[PDB]
Amino acid sequence: SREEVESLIQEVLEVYPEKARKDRNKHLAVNDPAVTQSKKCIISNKKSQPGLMTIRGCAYAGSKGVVWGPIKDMIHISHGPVGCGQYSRAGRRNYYIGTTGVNAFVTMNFTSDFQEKDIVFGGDKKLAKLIDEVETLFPLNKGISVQSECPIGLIGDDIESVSKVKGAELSKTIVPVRCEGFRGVSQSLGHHIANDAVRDWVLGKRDEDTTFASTPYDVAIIGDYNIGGDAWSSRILLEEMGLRCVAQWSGDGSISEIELTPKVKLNLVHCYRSMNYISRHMEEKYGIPWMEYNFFGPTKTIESLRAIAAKFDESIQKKCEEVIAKYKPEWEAVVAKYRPRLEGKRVMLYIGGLRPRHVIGAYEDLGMEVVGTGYEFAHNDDYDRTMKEMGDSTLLYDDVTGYEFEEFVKRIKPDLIGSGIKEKFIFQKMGIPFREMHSWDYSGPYHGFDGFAIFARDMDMTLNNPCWKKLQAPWE
Amino acid sequence: AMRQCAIYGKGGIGKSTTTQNLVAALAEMGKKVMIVGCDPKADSTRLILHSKAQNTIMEMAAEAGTVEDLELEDVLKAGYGGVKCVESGGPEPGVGCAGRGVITAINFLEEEGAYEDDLDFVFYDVLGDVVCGGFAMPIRENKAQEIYIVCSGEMMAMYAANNISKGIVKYANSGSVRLGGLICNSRNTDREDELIIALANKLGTQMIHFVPRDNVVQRAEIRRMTVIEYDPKAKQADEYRALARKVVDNKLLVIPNPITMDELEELLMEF
Amino acid sequence: AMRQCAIYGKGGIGKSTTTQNLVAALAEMGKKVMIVGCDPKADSTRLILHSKAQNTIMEMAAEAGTVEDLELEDVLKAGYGGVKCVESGGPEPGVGCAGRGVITAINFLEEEGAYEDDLDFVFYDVLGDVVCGGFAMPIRENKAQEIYIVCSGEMMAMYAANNISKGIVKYANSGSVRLGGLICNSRNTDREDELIIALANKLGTQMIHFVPRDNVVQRAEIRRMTVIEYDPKAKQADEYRALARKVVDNKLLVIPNPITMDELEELLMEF
Amino acid sequence: SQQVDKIKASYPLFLDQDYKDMLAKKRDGFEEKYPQDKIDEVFQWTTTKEYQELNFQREALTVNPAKACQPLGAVLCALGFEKTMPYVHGSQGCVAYFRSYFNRHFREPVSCVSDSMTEDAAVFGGQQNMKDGLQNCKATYKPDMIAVSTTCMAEVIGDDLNAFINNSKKEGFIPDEFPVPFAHTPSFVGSHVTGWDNMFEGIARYFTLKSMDDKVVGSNKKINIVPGFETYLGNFRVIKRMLSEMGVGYSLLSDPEEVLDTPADGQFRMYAGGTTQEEMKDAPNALNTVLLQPWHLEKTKKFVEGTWKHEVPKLNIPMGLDWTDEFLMKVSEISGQPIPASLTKERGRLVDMMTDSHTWLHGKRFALWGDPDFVMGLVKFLLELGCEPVHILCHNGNKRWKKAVDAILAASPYGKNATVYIGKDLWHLRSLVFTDKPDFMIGNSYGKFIQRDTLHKGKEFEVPLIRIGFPIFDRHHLHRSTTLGYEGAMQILTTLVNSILERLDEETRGMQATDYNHDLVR
Ligand SMILES: Nc1ncnc2c1ncn2[C@@H]1O[C@H](COP(=O)(O)OP(=O)(O)OP(=O)(O)O)[C@@H](O)[C@H]1O
Ligand SMILES: Nc1ncnc2c1ncn2[C@@H]1O[C@H](COP(=O)(O)OP(=O)(O)OP(=O)(O)O)[C@@H](O)[C@H]1O
Ligand code: ICS
Ligand code: CLF
Ligand code: SF4
Ligand SMILES: [Fe+3]
Ligand SMILES: [Mg+2]
Ligand SMILES: [Mg+2]
Repeated sequence: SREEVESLIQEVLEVYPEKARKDRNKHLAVNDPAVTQSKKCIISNKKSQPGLMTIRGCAYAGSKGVVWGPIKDMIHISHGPVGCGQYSRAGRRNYYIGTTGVNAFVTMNFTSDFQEKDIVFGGDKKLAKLIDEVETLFPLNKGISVQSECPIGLIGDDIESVSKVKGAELSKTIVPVRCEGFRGVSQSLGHHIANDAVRDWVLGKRDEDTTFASTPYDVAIIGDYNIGGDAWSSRILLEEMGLRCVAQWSGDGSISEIELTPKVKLNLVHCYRSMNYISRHMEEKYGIPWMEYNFFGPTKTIESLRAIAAKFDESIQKKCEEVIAKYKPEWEAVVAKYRPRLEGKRVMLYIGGLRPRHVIGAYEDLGMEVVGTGYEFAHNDDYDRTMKEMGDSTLLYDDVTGYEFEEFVKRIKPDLIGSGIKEKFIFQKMGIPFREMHSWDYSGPYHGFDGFAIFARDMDMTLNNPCWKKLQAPWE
Repeated sequence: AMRQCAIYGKGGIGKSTTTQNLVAALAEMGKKVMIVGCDPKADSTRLILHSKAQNTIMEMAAEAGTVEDLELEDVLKAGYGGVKCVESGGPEPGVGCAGRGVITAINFLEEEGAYEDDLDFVFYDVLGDVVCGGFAMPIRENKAQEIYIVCSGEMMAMYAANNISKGIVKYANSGSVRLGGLICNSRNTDREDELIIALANKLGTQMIHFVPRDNVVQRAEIRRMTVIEYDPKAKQADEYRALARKVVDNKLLVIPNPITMDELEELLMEF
Repeated sequence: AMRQCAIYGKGGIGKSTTTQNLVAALAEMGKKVMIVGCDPKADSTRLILHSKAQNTIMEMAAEAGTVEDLELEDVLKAGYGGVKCVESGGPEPGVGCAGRGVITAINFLEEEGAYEDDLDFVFYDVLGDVVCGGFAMPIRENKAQEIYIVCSGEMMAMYAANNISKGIVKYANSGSVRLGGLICNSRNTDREDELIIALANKLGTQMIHFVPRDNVVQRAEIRRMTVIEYDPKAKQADEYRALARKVVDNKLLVIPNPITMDELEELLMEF
Repeated sequence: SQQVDKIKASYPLFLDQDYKDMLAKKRDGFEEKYPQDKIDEVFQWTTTKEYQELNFQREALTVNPAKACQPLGAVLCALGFEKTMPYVHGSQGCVAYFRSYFNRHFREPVSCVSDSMTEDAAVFGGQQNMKDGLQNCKATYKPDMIAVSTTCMAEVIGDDLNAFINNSKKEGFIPDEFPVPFAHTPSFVGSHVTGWDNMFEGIARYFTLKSMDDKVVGSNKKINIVPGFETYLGNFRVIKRMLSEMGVGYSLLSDPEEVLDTPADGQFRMYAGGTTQEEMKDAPNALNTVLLQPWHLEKTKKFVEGTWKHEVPKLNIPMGLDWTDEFLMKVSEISGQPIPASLTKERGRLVDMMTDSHTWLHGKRFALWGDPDFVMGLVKFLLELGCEPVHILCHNGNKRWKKAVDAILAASPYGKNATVYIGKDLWHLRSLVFTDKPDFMIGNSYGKFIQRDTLHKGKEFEVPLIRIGFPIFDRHHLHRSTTLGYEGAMQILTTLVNSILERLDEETRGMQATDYNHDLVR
């Protein structure tokens, strides 16, 4: 009931001091799908209250860890002290194909290893020497990206001058990114900075080149980062429809795909939150239209496939119909096997910018009801999008705190929680099944028809695991 | 066709006062000019605006949550003769980071385009003690192209100008920022003009002007006004107008040549 | 018995000059004193040491890898009268971060055992424009206990003093740091003394002394020699002795309270 | 296509033909990927010794380091005290990364907070940030103590933690008697172990510096134990067990055992166990303090000797046989209690195991890396086993540690082919294991890629990894292990011998080719 949810929110917020309670009262809402303007119900994109155990990251995570990191042919330098690159090394399963250490460098950690002399006296000369060493030790790289950390932004190093000079001298593309963590409030400004860097330094290099042959069925996936192979599972469907995909942004993506993107006919954007800026810039500068699509679950995938096919001629529409006809029995069998064991169970979600609303349709396809969802750093537009996908009288939390999420789970009592590693063991100790929704719990892919089966199997294996019937000792 | 000049020098040598009187003189003859004060204590626009407290970029950004939510109109303030005034702002002394303040303020002025296609001059009044890259913000690429150092015939200003030239030489080699001249504010000790000319020749630059120590400016600073706003028939007003004319008519831009402390010994043992 | 004092004010007022001559006078009286220079320009101990600079902590720490392997006697040298001199140093202007250098140098001095030499006075020479907490390190806990501000009869000097007091009140309520006095340098301006004592007795502080503008000081720094050494028989070189006597005897440690400029404006109608 | 009977995850679903053709088409059409022969010859060049010479000339580039930053160790130290909250003054991304790192290693909830300082806080300072953060943390999570560390952002700008905390107490945000110890943990100095040392020194200072007027050394008949940066719960367990078997009264300061080992019984516990504040205030009254990892507990040693007036023994880490004996004998001398027959019998069992396994352990070559104390303990234990350490790497080591390990190597005959490297990363170790092949590697999960590298050159050049150290990410429940004491030596011996035997079994599994040496009894 709506009144019950409101009373729960008030009881939860009763423990905070005055200013923190006033701030947090605006980040908790009860859903009403009839509302098209979520700013009248929820407030987003604001600084987190101090000392409340937020689960948000920094702009460095949004730039190096999200956007630039998956690009395999580049070498990414974590300019600054040692901690950031080490904590961000291989922690995200942005899958790629390549010979690591020779032509692919996604899982490797390049850093300047800042010391105190580099803070007091600077690090421009050290950065130039590092560029020389990178070139001499990894000759097969196709570019360098210098991701800034907090001290680099504080002490005012001129990484742009070093990038320009060494790019002129070595005939290589060096992209300086000012992704210092104290900038912004979360990873979203990291996304913005990374997209601006791509626009300024990489995108417009084949602007006066006509070597590429452009079929009238050229598409580019923007915002798919191949988490466990999701981008490949979407690309197989895209090509089966008859479409030629030139670029993948940025999971398993090369530099050449990025530079060939301005030649495509359609921009299929999966993660609007992280790539909407570059999509709009491409639409303004090159006139390439961009459309959003969802490949979570069979219903959403079929709808998205029909939507993409509607923008091409009749041959692509016929191939799309053939693709749905071919993949129908597989997902029907998946549903027949797994929906009976997952019918009626309730799911609470807390993920970052996109997945809290994208994976909902997959849950409804398995007879699952999402009783509460929320974002880490999404803006109000994402909330406008998600209010029409969530049911009536459902909790919505933005930048939830550990206490708030704990109390919400204690009162609501969902059958399953999908969130990150920073809350997995907390809820696993409360006897509640948990699924890692950032890393697919080291499983996947979940995109597409091939990934729907894995998604159903994983939800079954976690929700129905016998280990949840043994937490209470028989003598207690 | 918009020219960008930075005003550097030692602390207390008269950067802000001379800069504001110079831009007032420039507005007198009728070119639109902007002032950007990179001083955390926010005194670079006091005389033009006739106000003690204004809305700096950082306090307004703190009120508005983030710098991304700031509006140029809330921080851009006109003054005498259409001169536009903006203050970087910063913390009270002893806390935080002034240099990051200048960095963020200049980045904001560059992303939210503040250099409209109407300005003939943009001055950057920089802090006296540049101790980090943030205070070297005004003199990077796509930024101030001319640098003027304010000095005087004392060991203080000579040594400080030499160190400031040492700092500039790296940006001059990396970029295209040059020394356009040296302004000396007289302390009336002895043989000031000859010593300033000697140091300028040693570095490779010119003495832009000699502005004598006139108490009238102090009186003007009593009521938050420039000398131009005071009785314009005063001699110092004509001196500032002549300085503005010479600044408009400047051609010589060189890469400065820093000198060793022994050269300063030789120069000191010359008068 | 080890009194720790820090000299603040506006840039260009004459901190270093006043601190060095005062330390020389104190050493002449017979008090062992150590100067710590927190200015990257590295000139706070040039008159005592009769040289520009020997070895700064940050230069030596960078040349030797890290400050952990550095030794005390390597960076610190004794000058006239046993004045035990060390200097933080830092980068050339426009690059790096000098505040972190000051932080590291002070931490190094504390951990190595610099303040355990039965010293009587420890004097911190800090730059006028305190732009970060690194330059507020000398006024942290267990650091300098008395702060003396040097300012002349100037509008911005008296405004820089107020801003410094605004910075001080943060450190004065969380420790034992108190504003020990108000040293007044001169500009040979009319009725300077009375206005300065008006500020002193309207701020709750006391005016310690008023040092006249004598050309001998500028005639002694050319020979990198203190006025005490240049000529201990003039009208000056005894003004600094009087200032030293009144510094050893000062017992008024009063938390400052910033004043309003409008009311301060009334003092100009007095002079 | 997926079969509902046997669903395939990424491996091997991306090995089917259609996915292979899709990948090949994308590669040949849009990557402009280098020709394969170029890749093979570049990889071969990376495996040579000219590449090693170029690699070891690096001065500004660090590739795949083997260390972290100070606030991680500060958080680990703060987690070892009763109802204590690790507060980090700075950016929230740092706390997120620390929490994710420790969650992936320990597979346990890790509680840490930040004031989430932003750009305006960078410009203006974090005074209001810390006031609000301390009030919010105390109100919401109800800790008995808040231990404050710093990020590099706050350390560059000179944030005065002392003044900020005193102002927060004065203005009423927290009670005056609420303990808020702090430590400055710059990430551009040292590593995570340095942060642990600084946090412990800060807590000890806060609890003891101003109350050393009524403290007499040896009044409470106890020995303080400082474990340092430890990521094996079994180490705390074995230390406490051995001290209790001797009957020695002890106070294990910074005991994170319980908070990292909470049961799954239906409720979530933010705080569990931990060193109590009464144990910290009574620490100077102990007989003596023993540091288990002295090579990163330097500031702590200086403080203990200069303030608590405890003559800290010069003992290495109690690892292996000889150093465990020295630790037990020194504890017996300090406390006056004899070593019981149980520990003598355990030592006999360890010696029996070494006697049993010496045939398979003798002459094997190892390339190892990790923390200073742990690495030197491994070197000593391997020398006692007859093994030959050939590549010893410590990214966060110093010259003095290099000299100590060189002396240890020179004492033994099994250290004639041993080189010790300080300041080198895992790319240097990759070059070393390619140019001077050891039998095995000993390190954390980051070494797995090196193993992969070797397997790309050939099956005969493969260097298997043995996972001992921090962090271990691709194996479950290895943080339960023990490395200290006789139990730890037994565990390490079993792991090494079984790894050698497993490698031999893999090498001899070829029918009609190498199965003549596939012996049932080894
Ligand atoms: N020509 C002049 N005659 C008299 N006083 C002057 C003259 N020029 C400047 N001053 C005075 O010198 C003092 C310092 O000048 P100003 O405020 O311009 O210094 P600044 O170098 O810009 O400041 P800072 O280096 O501290 O940032 C003020 O009291 C000012 O009024
Ligand atoms: N009482 C005085 N009479 C005459 N000249 C003086 C007097 N005091 C100082 N001077 C001169 O003024 C200069 C003092 O500048 P000094 O470097 O000491 O100032 P400061 O306050 O340290 O400046 P900053 O903070 O910018 O480094 C010297 O050239 C010195 O000879
Ligand atoms: S990029 Fe974003 S937090 Fe859109 S920063 Fe984050 S691999 Fe999440 S909800 Mo981790 S806006 Fe991707 C995301 Fe979504 S790292 Fe992944 S799962 S779809
Ligand atoms: S918010 Fe983000 S992760 Fe934090 S530092 Fe800043 S860019 Fe980086 Fe880095 S080394 Fe350690 S983890 Fe920090 S204290 Fe600095
Ligand atoms: S020296 Fe400059 S960059 Fe460093 S803390 Fe101070 S203001 Fe910031
Ligand atoms: Fe667990
Ligand atoms: Mg000024
Ligand atoms: Mg000085």
